[PDB]
Amino acid sequence: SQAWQPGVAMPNLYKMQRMLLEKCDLQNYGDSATLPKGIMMNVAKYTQLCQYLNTLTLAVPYNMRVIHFGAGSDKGVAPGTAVLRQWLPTGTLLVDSDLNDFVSDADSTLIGDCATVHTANKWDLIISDMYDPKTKNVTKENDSKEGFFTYICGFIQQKLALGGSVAIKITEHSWNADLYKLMGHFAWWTAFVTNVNASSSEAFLIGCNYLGKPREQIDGYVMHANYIFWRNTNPIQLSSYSLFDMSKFPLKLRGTAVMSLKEGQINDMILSLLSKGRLIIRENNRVVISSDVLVNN
Amino acid sequence: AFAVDAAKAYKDYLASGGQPITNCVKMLCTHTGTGQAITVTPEANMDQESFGGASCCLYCRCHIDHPNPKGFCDLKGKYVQIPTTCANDPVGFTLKNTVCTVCGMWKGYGCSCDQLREPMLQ
Ligand SMILES: Nc1ncnc2c1ncn2[C@@H]1O[C@H](CSCC[C@H](N)C(=O)O)[C@@H](O)[C@H]1O
Ligand code: NA
Ligand SMILES: [Zn+2]
Ligand SMILES: [Zn+2]
Repeated sequence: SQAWQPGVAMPNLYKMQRMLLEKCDLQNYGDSATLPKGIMMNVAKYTQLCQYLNTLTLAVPYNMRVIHFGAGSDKGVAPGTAVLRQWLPTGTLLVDSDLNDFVSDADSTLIGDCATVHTANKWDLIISDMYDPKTKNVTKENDSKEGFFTYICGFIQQKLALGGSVAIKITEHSWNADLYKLMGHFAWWTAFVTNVNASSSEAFLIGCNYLGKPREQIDGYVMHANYIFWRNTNPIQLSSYSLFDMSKFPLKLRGTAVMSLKEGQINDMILSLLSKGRLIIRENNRVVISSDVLVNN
Repeated sequence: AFAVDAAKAYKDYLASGGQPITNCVKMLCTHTGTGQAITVTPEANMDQESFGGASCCLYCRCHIDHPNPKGFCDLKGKYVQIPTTCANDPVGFTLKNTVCTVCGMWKGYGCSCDQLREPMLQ
């Protein structure tokens, strides 16, 4: 039934439970979806993520600004970035970044730790596929991780335009309590599992329409335990079916209004427009980005 | 005057029997597109495969300057349509082929600007 969907979003009732953390043990762990001929797993994964994002109230202004973290692959190319550029309207600005060098279709690419990335502007959409290789090779008590996740939390709170959205990749071991707490700063949020990678604990934490303040207090340690409980009790069938119908794939250019309102002008009417994906609040100054360079002999 | 010629070096490498550059990013699409060579979005028809442009550019992939004063790339940030019979070597195809400046189709693989004037159709 869910097999023809691009994936499965965590039902809302899980967000209201208080589950104890334990191992994520997937029943469909030893399966694989039928990937279309010559299609890389990451092209399939991002295609399903974008197919799901099309069903949400994303703000899509003219001159949209998108930043993609963890865009490089061991292949030296950017499969996810190519899918995002295919999905996003033609006039959308796309910047990507990764610790390792790679060739990209993005307007600009920054190489180095995301912690070295700076920008004077606000963004309308943040996509992260960052994952630390040590998380895999080294297993230990499953506590909140504080490497690139601390940067992402700070980037959301200072560089995301109100009304903007995020899609941050997490796994059983690659997660952060502060990031779950920030999901409460969006009009709505969920954990989305792509059907092509349902055999993995991977999921995208999606924050839809940033409000700049908490609409709900979320305990990150409890919410990750709730996420694992959902993955352990509701098996997701591996499926690549949604990849064969790309007729309605492009993100519709809504032409969402962009206004440079002050923090004292954010009333209940504004929060209501932000919550419907009908408003983006940020200045529209020249987009400037940079990557710090450590200098030493 | 010395100048590295990566284009002829890749052609000679293929002529010898060298494996073509891999990991060109193939995109999912309807295969009901215009069939033009380089487009802002995948435009493959039933006889083509669409790929992310930067991954099919010899200069982008080898991390070397582009052969033109401005150092501009015609593939990066766009999608390149490659005939299915040549999709095993997209970098080689973009090198050895030219886009018609009139119809936007590849010369010898879509461009019909040189065919006879079809007895006019009502
Ligand atoms: N602190 C950090 N800053 C930047 N990139 C990081 C990072 N920690 C991990 N990464 C990157 O996260 C990536 C995870 S794999 C990403 C795959 C890519 N999205 C695709 O489309 O195929 C790796 O390339 C790794 O270098
Ligand atoms: Na597009
Ligand atoms: Zn190039
Ligand atoms: Zn022509």
